[PDB]
Amino acid sequence: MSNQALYEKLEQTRTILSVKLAELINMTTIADRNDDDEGSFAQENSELAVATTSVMMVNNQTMQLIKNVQDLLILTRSIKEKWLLNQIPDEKQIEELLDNCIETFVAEK
Amino acid sequence: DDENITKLNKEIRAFDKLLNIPRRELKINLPLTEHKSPNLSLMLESP
Amino acid sequence: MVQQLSLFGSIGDDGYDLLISTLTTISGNPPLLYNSLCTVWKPNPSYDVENVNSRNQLVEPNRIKLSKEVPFSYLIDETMMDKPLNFRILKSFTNDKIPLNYAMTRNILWSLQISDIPAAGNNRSVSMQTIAETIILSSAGKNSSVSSLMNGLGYVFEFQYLTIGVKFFMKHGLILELQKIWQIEEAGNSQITSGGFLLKAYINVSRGTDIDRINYTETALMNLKKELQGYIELSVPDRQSMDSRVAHGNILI
Amino acid sequence: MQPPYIQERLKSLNDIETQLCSMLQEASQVTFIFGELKRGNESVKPQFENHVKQFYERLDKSTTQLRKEIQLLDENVGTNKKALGQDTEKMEEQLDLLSAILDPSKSK
Repeated sequence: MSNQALYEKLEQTRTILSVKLAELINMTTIADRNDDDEGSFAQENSELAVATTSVMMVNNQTMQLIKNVQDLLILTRSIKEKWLLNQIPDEKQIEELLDNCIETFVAEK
Repeated sequence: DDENITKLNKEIRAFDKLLNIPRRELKINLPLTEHKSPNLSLMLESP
Repeated sequence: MVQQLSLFGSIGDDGYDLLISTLTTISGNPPLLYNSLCTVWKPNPSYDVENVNSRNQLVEPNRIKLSKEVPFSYLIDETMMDKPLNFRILKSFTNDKIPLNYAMTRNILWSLQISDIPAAGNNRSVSMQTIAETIILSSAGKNSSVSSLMNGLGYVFEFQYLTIGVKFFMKHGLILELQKIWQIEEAGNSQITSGGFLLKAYINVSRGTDIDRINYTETALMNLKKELQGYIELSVPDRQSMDSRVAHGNILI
Repeated sequence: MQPPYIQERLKSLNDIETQLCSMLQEASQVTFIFGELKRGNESVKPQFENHVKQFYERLDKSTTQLRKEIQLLDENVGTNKKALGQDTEKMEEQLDLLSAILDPSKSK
């Protein structure tokens, strides 16, 4: 129920943050790094597969961002729909009125 | 007792003069002497 | 004589108002106020009933219930005529004190009723109880009074109590009751159902032999219980609590 | 019309998705600006910090407000009915019409 939606939005937000940081680092060091020291770990062994992995990153970040935003919007609409649907919430004068009506009909009939 | 039943009873009873059976009565007094006055009462109903 | 098929439960007064609304959302009917007064009578211990067939146990002594309706003019104090006579008045009935005291009930002294312990076995999903009922219309004579009548039969007064609550009529003859019970003595009045309402949903069957009707009644009761899942838990009470024979003393309240 | 509480609830929700749209738009501008920042002109460098900060603060408080709404759902629990009076109101209006029929001076 609502707690499950809370948790789902939680991984939604953390996934946004993580993929944001990932695309940031990927595009910033998209310029390949060559360092003589053994400490650095950046490998570009096969030339064109580097571009393939780059477009990999592009497609992944696009799909994930769009899907997460769309899911959040659908979640908001579902909440609003639940809001709309689920929230469960003289005689005497008539006497002379009918008397005049019936006498008028009797006279007119 | 409860408000709803009394409300419905009042509203339904308000229509008695229309729903009830019509009736009529006619009393005829004939002028006679010797203090002997017969009466003729005719009541008309539609059961 | 009826076979009454029943389910029980209880609620705290905090949710009371909310509960009422939900019921009207389901039944489509508004609640109706009611009250009653029950007096319990037991066989006279001064008389030795040797006729109880001890070697065969053909029968055991039992307790008789006499019920009557009492007008609200005895239950409304001087502070309450301003409000209309509807269900909301129950919200003010949380104190152990009540306008109807011992002297008025003594001045009063109907429907006569006898029952038996529910059917044995653990394959029963609803409380099935047998009830034998009759009605007293009037009386006369030099000592025309309920007390004198029941002493003539051979019974004496034991205690009494007062029920106030609301009723809901649903389809298929199902009746749902929300009650508050006040025990009454010369010492005073004490609300046993303190800070809550007792809930009871039941149906009546006229003939115990008809089994298609009984199956239908059980189906309706279990469907009603499965509708109220998550809000209130309706349960079968203890079979040994609804036993009203004189030999053993306990009272489901 | 609906009771007011639902009205400000729906207003808050509408604000929520408008904020989400603003977040997407700002993501578009930050993606745009990073391109020329990689190109090599440093003039728009100061704008980058502002855009990033506003993007993050738009991402956070929107989710916070939505969390508040879902929390409101938690305590809002417990807080044909019209048919029960529907015939009655119909009754009323019919007699009103009779009154208009009964008085010939009001039929103008």
